[PDB]
Amino acid sequence: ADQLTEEQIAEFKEAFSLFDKDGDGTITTKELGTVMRSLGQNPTEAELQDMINEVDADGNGTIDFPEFLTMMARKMKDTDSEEEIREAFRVFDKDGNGYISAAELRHVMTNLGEKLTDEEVDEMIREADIDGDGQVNYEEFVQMMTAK
Ligand SMILES: NCCCCCCNS(=O)(=O)c1cccc2c(Cl)cccc12
Ligand SMILES: NCCCCCCNS(=O)(=O)c1cccc2c(Cl)cccc12
Ligand SMILES: [Ca+2]
Ligand SMILES: [Ca+2]
Ligand SMILES: [Ca+2]
Ligand SMILES: [Ca+2]
Repeated sequence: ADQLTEEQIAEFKEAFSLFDKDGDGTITTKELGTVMRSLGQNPTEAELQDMINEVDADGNGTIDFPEFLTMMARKMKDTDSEEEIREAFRVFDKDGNGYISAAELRHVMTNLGEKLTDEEVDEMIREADIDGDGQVNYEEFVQMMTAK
């Protein structure tokens, strides 16, 4: 069905090196500490150890390369891809940001051959903006069009 590409593994390899900040090869609680404090978090060495227990299937207090890739190579996120929401995002995203804005929608309805006033477009993006609000993304379009 789908063909995996070495590109994915390279992605997990870039994040791995970004975490280890001491040339070690293994991610400890100290290195990870600076990994969460340099991004946007201020937890502690104790709570951190707890977040490491789930990323440790041996009992060593650290993570290796086969555990970091086997954990993030499975799921990590959710990006449904169907022939329906695929063409839709391809026609609503002509700038590149990869997001549908109330403005673009206005220029898309007039091109197809219809006539919607700014009031109709803004109200539309609002009914589909359940988690974005102000902007829409892939997931939103997949959960706004399909619904029992
Ligand atoms: N979670 C968003 C902020 C960080 C983004 C980069 C890291 N992304 S992550 O949160 O998936 C992640 C990466 C590497 C080690 C982790 C350990 Cl030891 C525990 C929990 C998550 C970990
Ligand atoms: N290959 C299948 C393509 C299916 C396209 C369906 C388009 N369905 S739609 O015209 O109702 C529509 C288009 C673009 C954005 C929308 C937002 Cl943000 C909210 C509500 C409706 C939206
Ligand atoms: Ca190290
Ligand atoms: Ca381990
Ligand atoms: Ca766009
Ligand atoms: Ca939204």
